[PDB]
Amino acid sequence: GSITLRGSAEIVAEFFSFGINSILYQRGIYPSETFTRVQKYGLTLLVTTDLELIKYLNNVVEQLKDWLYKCSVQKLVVVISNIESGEVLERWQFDIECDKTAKDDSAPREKSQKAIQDEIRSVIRQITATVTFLPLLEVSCSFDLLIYTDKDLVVPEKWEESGPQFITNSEEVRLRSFTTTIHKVNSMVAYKIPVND
Amino acid sequence: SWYSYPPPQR
Repeated sequence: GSITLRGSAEIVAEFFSFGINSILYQRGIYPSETFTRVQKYGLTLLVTTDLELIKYLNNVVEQLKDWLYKCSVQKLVVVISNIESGEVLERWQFDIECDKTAKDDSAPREKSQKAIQDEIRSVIRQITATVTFLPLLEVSCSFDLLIYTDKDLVVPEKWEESGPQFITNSEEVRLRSFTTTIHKVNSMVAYKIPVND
Repeated sequence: SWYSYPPPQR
């Protein structure tokens, strides 16, 4: 095979799925008895075997490739709001860059794993890290997956074309970023800012 | 142009 994006999409796919899954544990989108802690990217990260979720991310990952990789994927935002009665409280936003000028394609294997390990290391850690930094939390919140494209993005009932909603009042804190000639992944999470009045 | 993905239901 003479693929190109598939390579980056491979890491980017497992990267998002790993970083995302970890988010749910770090956040509390479902019972902890459903996830498994593993050592991927050379470091320890947790994962989940949730079928429903796996089915949610399956469609996302499947189309992420078809709909996103076939239209350029640049950034990703995640809106997490307490379903019980807390509105938007946590919003996990990560940047995704697929293919960064490489018309050559004359280099055996074009994918950075080491630099990846570092990012993914901080990505899995930053999620879990901030949580510990938070004063306890675990609400049956709802999920909102956001995707950032470039050209005209055509969506039916699957997604909602927008994004600027930028929550109502939350602070965004940078955690880490990485840019390679084959792809670039950024990491920054935001949560509801206290002191409303 | 970014997307918005809705959550589950029940």
